[PDB]
Amino acid sequence: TVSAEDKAAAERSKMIDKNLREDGEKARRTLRLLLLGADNSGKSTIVKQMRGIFETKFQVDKVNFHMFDVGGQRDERRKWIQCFNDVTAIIFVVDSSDYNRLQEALNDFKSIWNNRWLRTISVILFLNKQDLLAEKVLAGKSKIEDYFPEFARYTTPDPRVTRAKYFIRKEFVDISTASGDGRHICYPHFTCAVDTENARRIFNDCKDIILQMNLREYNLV
Amino acid sequence: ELDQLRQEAEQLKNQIRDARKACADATLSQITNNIDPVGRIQMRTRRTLRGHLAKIYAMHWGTDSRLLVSASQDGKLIIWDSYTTNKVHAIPLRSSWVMTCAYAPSGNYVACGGLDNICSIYNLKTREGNVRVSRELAGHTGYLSCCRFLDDNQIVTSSGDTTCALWDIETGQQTTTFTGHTGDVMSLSLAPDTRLFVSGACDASAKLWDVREGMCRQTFTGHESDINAICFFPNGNAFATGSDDATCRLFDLRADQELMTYSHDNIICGITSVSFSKSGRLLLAGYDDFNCNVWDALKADRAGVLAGHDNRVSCLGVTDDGMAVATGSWDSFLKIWN
Amino acid sequence: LLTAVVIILTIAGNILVIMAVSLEKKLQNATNYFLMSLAIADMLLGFLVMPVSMLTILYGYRWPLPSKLCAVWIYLDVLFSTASIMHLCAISLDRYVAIQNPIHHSRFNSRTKAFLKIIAVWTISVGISMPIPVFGLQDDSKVFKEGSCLLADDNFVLIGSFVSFFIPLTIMVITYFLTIKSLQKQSISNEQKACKVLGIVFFLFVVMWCPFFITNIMAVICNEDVIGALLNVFVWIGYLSSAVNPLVYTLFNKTYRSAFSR
Amino acid sequence: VQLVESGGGLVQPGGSRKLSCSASGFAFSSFGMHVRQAPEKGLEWVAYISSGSGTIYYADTVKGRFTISRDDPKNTLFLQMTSLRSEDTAMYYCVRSIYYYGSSPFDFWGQGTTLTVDIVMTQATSSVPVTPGESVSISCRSSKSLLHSNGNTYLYWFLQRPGQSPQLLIYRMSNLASGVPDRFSGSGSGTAFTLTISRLEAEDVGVYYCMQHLEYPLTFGAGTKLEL
Amino acid sequence: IAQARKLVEQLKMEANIDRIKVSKAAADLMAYCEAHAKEDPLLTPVPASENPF
Ligand SMILES: CN(C)CCc1c[nH]c2cccc(O)c12
Repeated sequence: TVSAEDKAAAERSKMIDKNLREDGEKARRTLRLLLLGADNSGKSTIVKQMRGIFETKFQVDKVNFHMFDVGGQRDERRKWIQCFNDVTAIIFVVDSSDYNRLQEALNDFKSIWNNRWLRTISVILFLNKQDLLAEKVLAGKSKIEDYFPEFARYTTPDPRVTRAKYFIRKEFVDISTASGDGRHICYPHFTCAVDTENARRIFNDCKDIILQMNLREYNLV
Repeated sequence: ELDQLRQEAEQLKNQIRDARKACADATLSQITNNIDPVGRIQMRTRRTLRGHLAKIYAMHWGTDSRLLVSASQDGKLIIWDSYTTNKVHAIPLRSSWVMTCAYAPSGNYVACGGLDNICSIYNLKTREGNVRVSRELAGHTGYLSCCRFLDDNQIVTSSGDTTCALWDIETGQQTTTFTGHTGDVMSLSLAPDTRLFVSGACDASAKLWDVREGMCRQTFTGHESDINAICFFPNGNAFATGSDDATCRLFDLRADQELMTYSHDNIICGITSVSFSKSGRLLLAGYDDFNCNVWDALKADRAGVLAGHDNRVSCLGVTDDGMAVATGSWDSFLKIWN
Repeated sequence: LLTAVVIILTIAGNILVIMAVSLEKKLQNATNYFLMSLAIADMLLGFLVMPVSMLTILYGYRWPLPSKLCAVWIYLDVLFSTASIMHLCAISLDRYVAIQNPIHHSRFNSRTKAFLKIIAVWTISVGISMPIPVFGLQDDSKVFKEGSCLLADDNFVLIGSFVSFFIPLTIMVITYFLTIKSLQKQSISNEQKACKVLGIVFFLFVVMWCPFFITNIMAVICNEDVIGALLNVFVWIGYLSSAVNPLVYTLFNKTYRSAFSR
Repeated sequence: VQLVESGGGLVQPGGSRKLSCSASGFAFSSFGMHVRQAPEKGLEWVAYISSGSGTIYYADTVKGRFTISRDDPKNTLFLQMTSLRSEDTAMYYCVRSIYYYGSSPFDFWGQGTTLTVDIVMTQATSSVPVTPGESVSISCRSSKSLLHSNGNTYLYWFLQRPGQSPQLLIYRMSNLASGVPDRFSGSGSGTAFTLTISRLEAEDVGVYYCMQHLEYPLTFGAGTKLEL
Repeated sequence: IAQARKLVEQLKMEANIDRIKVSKAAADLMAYCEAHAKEDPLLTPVPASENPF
């Protein structure tokens, strides 16, 4: 019923299947990360220990992480964002020092958070240049309370640096909490322009994300 | 001076609108009213193709109507034997991010494109008995959205830089660039005669392009949102577009306007792909609701549905002899329907 | 009578869990297949074994007409009870590695691991229950006593419980201690809910099955009439776990709650 | 693409010898490998080793005495022979083949190594007179139909020019092999096959063999020679 | 202004174009579908013998 050449073609297809399965097993080990910083964020610099679409790979605790940055595309990222609907997490980098563009950062983060394709993906938010923020608020030449009414009267949950940092963090955390779904979580981290340990924090947040997925699949939570 | 040019642009658009309106006397629905309906179309999944371990983005039938190539998020291009389900080739891709694949009409080449902004051409038939990259086509500043071979030595592409290009594969440089679109170009369809082609973009407009002259002959605008998919009628005098506005619209080249819209209140999902049957009586559209709808193109009544996919149908393809329909999906399976 | 209620609850709950697993594309993962295996074992327990036990109650614990059914009935009872018990043990063991090492567990998690898990638990259950039809039918005294169907092999009842509900029990309490240690040393609400669910599940399992095994061992190592009357009710307390396992292992999910209400 | 055979020469009867075929310039792992010619006879298929070694076939004549193997990292193919008889004497050829939709099995052959110690395929004419520039037709016949239900007829044509190893002309009765001019054309029906050479030239002289790949053992025609 | 000039030029080229009646176009499409209805295997269910799948 099956000719000799068809039998040989079937053997070839079976070998191809074996190779594909081996490649998928190799690929499943790695955890995939999407990096999205609007501008002036130090997003290329946050993970510096390990060095149309750019990729970088780093390993912590014998776990492979692969981080994608897409510099080729135009400013608006809407169309190709559907591709990264299976990543473990997104890493959003923000320059807390720049107050004028801080609302633009909030709008960008809200757009990513409320995306239909990225509903189930957590975000590891890195607030970069905290040292610049501290220098600016300590100097006091420019105040966010002047432009922003909310910081003018704010109760914290130096002390001025603390009030500014927690207010800026709460700005993003409110957007993350507003959905209230609980299927995905924002992990905010305050980071300086140079930080020895950032891959460690990424690894810890990814471990927590996998743990929450495990608890949801097991029907425990 | 600038206001004068803006006024001229507005008045010319108004004149075009009035002219198209003058050409309209009776609707296609009115004319096709006293024609027998196609009836309930029942299609089953004759074959299911397994081996892609991730989401599938693109499929294209070969001209023999038996070989097809599919592109997936796993980073593999696989050529299938649709009759026996056998895998002919598995091509590793340098970039895992793929958004389009194409099969040369001769069968000796396939093309792949994605977020690396490069259309890569692969030599299927070569001594040493393996697939290799014959030519990497660089020159686009955005992601490759669609590619379609004209010959062994000519391929046309669409891209996220709001531009389409024509390439000479042997030289490797663009020989023509098509620049009229405001948004990203999502889809592309060559005419049967190959002299002309259509493309839909994120500006919610479709443009007719002269392959030789390099100019936009006509522009069509009925969709409210972006056009994800575009297909040319088998006659070559019409085409259909699909959008995330959840409508499908048919446009005529000679009348220069929409002829019909394929919409239902029940459907709110976007159209990912569209295709015509050999006669063109049936217009098949894949949707984000994990199903494909069969439309009566002449009456705009939904004849049937293809419902077998666990995730969204990415790509559609009606084979050249008309026998079968292929549907790839985010569930990582291609199904052949008949 | 509140025994027909028990069998009806068992059958309905396990059927609904199997339907929810099979009809939903979102619930086809490696854990839900093992949960479906648990549901299948509990349904078989509730269909083949429990109504015959109610019939035995209805005749004053006098066996119905076919005498050969006693040994196979004891076989099925012990087999399905052991299958459920080490299914729960495997679930606890899998959750411990899922909590302690989430990344490595996800990397090694596959369909092959789930199939290996299922065949391992069923193979151990088959090995534990192996001697009952070999020797139960070879000697009718080992399965009959005073005209009532019950196993009367002292050595098997003592060791056969030491690898069915005392080594699995030791494994389960050690795993519970290690997991509550791991879950405690915005994301803490999920961990607290998981700890509460684990505690409810573990303590219900212990309180429902341990009384029967404790009095079963006490009936051998040691009153006879009192212990027999206690066993007659504690065996049904244990049977009720087949009607409680689906609800406590599936209803905490909104998908299962929606499916049960469809 | 290249196949070089080593091993051979005089062997006493009943001895043992191992042949080696080393592959260069092609993906040897993807190709299945196979053939001998007695000092004054046509082609006789010996053995097959699939890609990945999952399948092996032998001719009934050599079964139990020949072992075929491949060393994929070294790209070498071998044939261990034992209990060698006088009938074993031949020139052994190393042949590459690949099996997928549209492939061309038996496209490349080695130079071969000389050792000195069922469908019946019929070629009626052993010789055919030929002049340059004139069309010539060579016929082959099969005991049973090579037409298969899938629609393929598994018939092949080879040309062995004087002093050269065989070379594929037509595969599956109608498909012209790569690097072969349009002069050669293959036509046939089930059980009846003809090869027509039109506008004949010098260097088309040689022995034309018809081979079936419908079923194992692979069998050859006796061969028809063209002489100017 | 150069971009606006290019836009107006292409718009003029689009404006000056031959157009036919929508009724004629609909009739032509209906005629094509009527003529090629028999050739279409998807429109009419096909016997299994001639079906490759
Ligand atoms: C009575 N029935 C609830 C079966 C419980 C059981 C599991 N494993 C055993 C081993 C020995 C004696 C037993 O009753 C068991």
